Amino acid sequence: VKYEDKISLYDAKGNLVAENVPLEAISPLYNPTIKSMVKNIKRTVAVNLAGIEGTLAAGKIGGKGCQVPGRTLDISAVSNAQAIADEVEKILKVSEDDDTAVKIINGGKQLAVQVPTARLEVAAEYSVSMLSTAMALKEALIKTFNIDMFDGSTVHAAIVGNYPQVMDYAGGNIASLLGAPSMMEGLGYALRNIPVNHAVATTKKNMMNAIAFSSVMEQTATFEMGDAVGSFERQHLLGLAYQGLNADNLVIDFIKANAKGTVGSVVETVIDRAIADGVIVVDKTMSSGFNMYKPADVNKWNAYAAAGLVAAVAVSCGAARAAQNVASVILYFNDILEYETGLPGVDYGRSMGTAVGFSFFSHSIYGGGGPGIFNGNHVVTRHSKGFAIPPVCAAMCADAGTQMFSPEHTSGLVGSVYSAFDEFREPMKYVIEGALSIKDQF
Amino acid sequence: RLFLKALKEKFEEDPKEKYTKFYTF
Amino acid sequence: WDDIRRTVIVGMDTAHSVLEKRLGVEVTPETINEYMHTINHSLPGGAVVQ
Amino acid sequence: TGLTTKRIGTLKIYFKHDDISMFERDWDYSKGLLPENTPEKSIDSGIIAVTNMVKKYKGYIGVRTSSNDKYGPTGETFEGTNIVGKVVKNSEILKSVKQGENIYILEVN
Amino acid sequence: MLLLEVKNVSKSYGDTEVLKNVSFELNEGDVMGVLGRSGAGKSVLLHMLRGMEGYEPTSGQIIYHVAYCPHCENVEAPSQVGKKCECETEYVAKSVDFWNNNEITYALKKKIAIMLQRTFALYGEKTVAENIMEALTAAGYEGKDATEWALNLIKMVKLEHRVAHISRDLSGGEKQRVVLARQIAKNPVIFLADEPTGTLDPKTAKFVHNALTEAVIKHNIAMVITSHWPEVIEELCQKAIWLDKGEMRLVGESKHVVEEFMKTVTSMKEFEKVEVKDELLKLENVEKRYVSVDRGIVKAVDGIDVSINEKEIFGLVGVSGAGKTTLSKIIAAVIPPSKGNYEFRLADEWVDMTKVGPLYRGRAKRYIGMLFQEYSLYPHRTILYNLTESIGLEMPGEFAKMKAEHTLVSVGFTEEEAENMLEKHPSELSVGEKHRVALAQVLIREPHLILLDEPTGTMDPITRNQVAESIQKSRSELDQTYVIVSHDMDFVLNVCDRAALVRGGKIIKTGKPDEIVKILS
Amino acid sequence: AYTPQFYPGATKVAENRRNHLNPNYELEKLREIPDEDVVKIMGHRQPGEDYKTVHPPLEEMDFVEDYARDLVEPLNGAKEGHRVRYIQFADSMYFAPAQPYDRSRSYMSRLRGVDAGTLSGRQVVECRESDLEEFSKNILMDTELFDPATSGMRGATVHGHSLRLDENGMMFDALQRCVFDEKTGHVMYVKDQVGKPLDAPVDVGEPIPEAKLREITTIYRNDGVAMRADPDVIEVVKRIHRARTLGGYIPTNETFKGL
Ligand SMILES: Nc1ncnc2c1ncn2[C@@H]1O[C@H](COP(=O)(O)OP(=O)(O)OP(=O)(O)O)[C@@H](O)[C@H]1O
Ligand SMILES: Nc1ncnc2c1ncn2[C@@H]1O[C@H](COP(=O)(O)OP(=O)(O)OP(=O)(O)O)[C@@H](O)[C@H]1O
Ligand SMILES: C[C@@H](OP(=O)(O)O)[C@H](NC(=O)/C=C\CCCCSSCCS(=O)(=O)O)C(=O)O
Ligand SMILES: [Mg+2]
Ligand SMILES: [Mg+2]
Ligand SMILES: [Zn+2]
Repeated sequence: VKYEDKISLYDAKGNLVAENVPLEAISPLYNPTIKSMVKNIKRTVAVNLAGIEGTLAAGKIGGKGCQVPGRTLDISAVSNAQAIADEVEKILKVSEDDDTAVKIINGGKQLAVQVPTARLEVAAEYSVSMLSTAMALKEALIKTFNIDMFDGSTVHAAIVGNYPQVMDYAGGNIASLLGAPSMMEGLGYALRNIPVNHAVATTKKNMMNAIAFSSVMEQTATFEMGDAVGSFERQHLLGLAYQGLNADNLVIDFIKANAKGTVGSVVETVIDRAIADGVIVVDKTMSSGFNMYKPADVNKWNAYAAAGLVAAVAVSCGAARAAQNVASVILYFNDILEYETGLPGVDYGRSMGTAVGFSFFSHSIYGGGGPGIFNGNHVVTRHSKGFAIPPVCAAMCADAGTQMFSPEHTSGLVGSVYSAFDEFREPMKYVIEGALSIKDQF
Repeated sequence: RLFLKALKEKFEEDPKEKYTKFYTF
Repeated sequence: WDDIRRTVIVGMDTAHSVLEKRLGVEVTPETINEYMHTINHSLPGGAVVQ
Repeated sequence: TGLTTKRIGTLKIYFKHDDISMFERDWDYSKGLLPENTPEKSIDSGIIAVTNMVKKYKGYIGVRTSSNDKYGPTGETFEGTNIVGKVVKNSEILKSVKQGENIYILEVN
Repeated sequence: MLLLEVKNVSKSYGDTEVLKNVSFELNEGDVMGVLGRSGAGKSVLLHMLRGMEGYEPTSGQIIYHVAYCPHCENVEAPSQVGKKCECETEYVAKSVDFWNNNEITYALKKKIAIMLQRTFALYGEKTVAENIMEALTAAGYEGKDATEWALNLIKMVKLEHRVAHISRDLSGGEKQRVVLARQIAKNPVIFLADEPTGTLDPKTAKFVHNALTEAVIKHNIAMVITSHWPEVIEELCQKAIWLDKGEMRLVGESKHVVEEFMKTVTSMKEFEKVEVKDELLKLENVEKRYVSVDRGIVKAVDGIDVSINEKEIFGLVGVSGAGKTTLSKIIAAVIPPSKGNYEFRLADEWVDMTKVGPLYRGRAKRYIGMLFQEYSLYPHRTILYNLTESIGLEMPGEFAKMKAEHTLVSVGFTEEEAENMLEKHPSELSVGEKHRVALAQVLIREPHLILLDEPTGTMDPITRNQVAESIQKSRSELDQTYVIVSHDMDFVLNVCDRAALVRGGKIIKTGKPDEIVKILS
Repeated sequence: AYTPQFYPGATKVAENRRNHLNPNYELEKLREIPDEDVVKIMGHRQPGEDYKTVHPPLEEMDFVEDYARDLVEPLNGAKEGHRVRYIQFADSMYFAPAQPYDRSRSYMSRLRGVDAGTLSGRQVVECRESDLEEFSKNILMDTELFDPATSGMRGATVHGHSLRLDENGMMFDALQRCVFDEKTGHVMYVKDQVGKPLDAPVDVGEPIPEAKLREITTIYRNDGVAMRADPDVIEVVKRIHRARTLGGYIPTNETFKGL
């Protein structure tokens, strides 16, 4: 082993699960659960059969307000939808002991197809899943209903939609959690594409599970971006453990201690816990009092501050029962902590900068959208390396239906598809179990 | 009561008298 | 080429619905005419009452 | 009260009720009446006080012949009352003076 | 079969016995009416049954006997005990003791519906159709069933004239009907209705009663209904209890209990005749139009001509949605009219209203006090603070307590009740003690013109006549003008003298309250 | 436990900032504006009528079982389901008692469930309407945090935080929400916070004397208390900057030895 850090794992109810777990047991490079979730995200595709039927019946090929007269096909995709699924599975099948899961959703109007891993082992990127599924769907639709040779282009436009001209899937009825690699903010930014609403809907509005999902995705992405390499790996591992997986029960403890409290009380409890745990010590006492504080453990202090940030977001948004407070809570939690202790905030000001981004993105006419559509693959929210997004999941879980961008409006299909997987519905519990399965190898 | 009427006449800050800038001309 | 380049079409039905329900502001043809006057003044270079 | 010019000042009775006797105010000198000497414990008897700008009736002076732990000599709470002085020697004339009558004061430091 | 028991329960609030020795039993399907005085404890008992926070029993307990799905998560009625469920496991019978015995509470609490008193449980900005649609999709039915169900429900609650109308812009009884329609569309195991009719006119009250009879009893669901309006209790249930000050005075059949109730009421006072002096208000062509690009024109007021005369109690009777609240708000210079003239006579000049400013509408608005239909207090404050500091009384803080006590007594509270209520929060009062507190808040500033929008609605005949005599005494001894919007006829006969009938934004005719009554019937 | 300091410094400005940040420090009240008057100036609802709702009460709506979400006690406005409203203030750079970032920090340290936003010439806090009115009357308007001359409750057009004061010592207002009554020496709000006129002007007290403003202000000025006179704040700011730089360079205990 190279890290002597030990953590105790707690579940979402605040009960102890295991003690003295090595810090690398939850690492994305070691945890089997994180590997499985990454693979499933890469190979899972959602198909909207009802959307295909509606687009073909009305000739609605082409995007926003586009419609081609005369290119209308009257097929019953939702009526068949077992035949189509069987044909798609047969086409995508590679071997006999092969995954190739195609499953019917909502009684025929949607398909949840899992492309086999054999087609992804010889692919340099994840885009093979959507392209293979689109090709198999086109072949299945052309063969099941005897489409004429001169309407295959119409079928393609209904399935994929403007792809050769527009290098994306805009007006199509096939979707995946990851966007096109050519449409990333930076290199390695593929995994920071799942919005907050998708994480909340997948976990069925469970605060701790949504936080765990967002944190796991963000920190795995930081490992992918080369950020968590060498001296930064420890800080990102500690951030994941303490902000997402509720290590040492810090988030639950702070929330319990500040049930009737404010952001300032959360800051006070965080500083008290850091002092009691030996994380921070007194640097010097100035002439006007104000004993300065310096971190005896820089990475552990950052992790404690991140856990306190999540707890403060939970406290404020549970007091208001609204998800519009996230930006201010993060910004002024960091501000109050910095000018209270003389210590740096979460992510050394990057969390505060991303909170300013959230503020101007969701609180004005030059604002756009709400906190539910936040993701790390945006120019506004990319600045914090997986420390500002997971609290937004808690904020949106605490919202009492006062948001236009509610999870029900924007992530119903995503929740219906990805809620079937146990590792996605309860990321916290299964990540904890996977970490427990590799405890002794360190 | 007599006391209530006494308070009414003694402590009535009539807006027109106090704020003639607004309620008058 | 200039006429095609400088054309953007924006639908105003979600904006009207958000104004009516969420924002609690009535939307009438007179209000639409007022908005059209405002946008016609402001689109080229204008700054309203400033 | 006019003690800035003469040696004897005049206080006019404005309102009276049992133990309380409130004096008239001057709505020309009651401008910078910031809370200055606010009571900390129960006000003792024979204490002259002026209500500061916190309350609606700023500048009214009053005195009561008894003691209470809640209200000042002018019917306002302690945060709205600043103690200016006390009556030292002569008493039992505040209970036998009608409304509108003038009582005369002499500073004894 | 047997649905829920209620053992010897005594709810206390710091040695203040709100309820004591309340015991009753209900089975799968039956209506029971809870009859009592104002402040007897009906709302406390209903929230007790619903399981709201802070209503936990201190002495007794209540038991819920229902079916249950030990994996698929659904409770249901105890009739479905022994029925192969849609999921796997079937319906185990569970005797769920409330406030104990968890792991069933969340699912059971989903299957109980409550009609809150004077509080509307609707989304406000989501129209009328979408509210019912959300209620259906919350639990049960499906996107055909839901659709037809919603249409037939809006038929029952008779809101087809407001389908896409934003439910926030609705009006009182309309919101109550929306709430009722939402509350049906959840297939409950029990329906707790706290004044389900509310302050609704007799026609719409009958309509709601028919909706209730068709909906709940046909599906064999138990109802606990409180009205303290005897007729509604008698016409809806078969068994009823009568509790006074938290003590069960009579338990038996509904007919005998209600008969016992009307013996302990006192007759109305019929105050002496008082002449009026001069015309005070004048409204010529007042009209209020709510124009929208998505729902058409809603002509709330359609050219109403009114004239009031100093010391007079003016009445505004009509059907729900006629435009009474809009007219009252126009009188109080709160809502400007789209068209017409409105003049107020201060002493001898007529200030042209509908023009903002202290030189104008603000002149008369100082002497205008209105008690809104959907009133509110400051729940963060005490009753004394609400009377004195929240509105700004013209007196020192020491003499404000006695003025507040005097106003509370004049409202119809006894000296002991007024003294005990001063250091209390509005959340600790009852709907009908809060209404009188709001009336006292309006009265304590002593305005010239007073508008009372439905002073009654949650008050006993005794409390209602107390309010009536308070208004009459104030008018006689303080020459206060009154404009009353109400639905209780006898109140209008005995209090008002020149009531008017409002029908779809029209004044029809004006005359004596008896003349208006015989015009109505 | 941990006894919290709140701000470095020994000058009067630092002490005032500490007082604003301290939740246990009782702000001195300097006026009495009735709750209905505050509601009228706020301009969102008519006083005496019930609060509009955005969703049913939390008891009526059904939520999934969430142990962590249920640990936090909600606000009363949330419990009933009230619309979220705002109150906005503009603070003059000439010795206003409260300043934008100071206001935001004090709000997030003292109030529950608030959304605070800071601009150079603006500061807004959003909360549920009932609780918002409660703490607007109790803390924001009646205490030393508000001066009717140098500060003003105003939405819509905000401008004058950096301009000089007028002949009465009042901050510049392009809409003239509040005017100075020379007969009584009091400031009266003739319009609500967005700009529509009020039927009856509301007395918000008289301007705080400039001598008291020098003592209760939270801004650093060359004419008043300068930051050069408070080297402790500058040292803490520089320490925060250096800690941020070292953490962004290489976040290890060895690189923080040069702190
Ligand atoms: N939280 C509380 N604390 C103390 N007393 C309370 C509380 N809630 C209600 N009460 C008291 O309990 C009594 C019954 O109140 P409740 O709301 O049940 O009345 P009710 O029978 O429904 O009458 P109403 O017709 O006035 O609505 C009243 O005296 C009320 O003041
Ligand atoms: N802001 C608004 N926008 C649009 N329509 C409205 C608005 N307020 C009220 N209405 C509608 O105008 C009509 C008149 O409402 P009003 O409150 O005057 O009725 P009412 O006779 O007092 O009703 P109730 O007896 O039910 O209290 C109703 O149909 C109501 O839905
Ligand atoms: C990414 C985008 O932010 P958005 O995604 O929130 O629109 C980003 N900034 C914007 O918000 C958009 C435009 C710039 C507007 C800033 C004007 S500064 S002057 C107004 C100050 S105030 O309105 O906040 O009071 C940009 O496009 O440059
Ligand atoms: Mg009740
Ligand atoms: Mg009405
Ligand atoms: Zn089942």
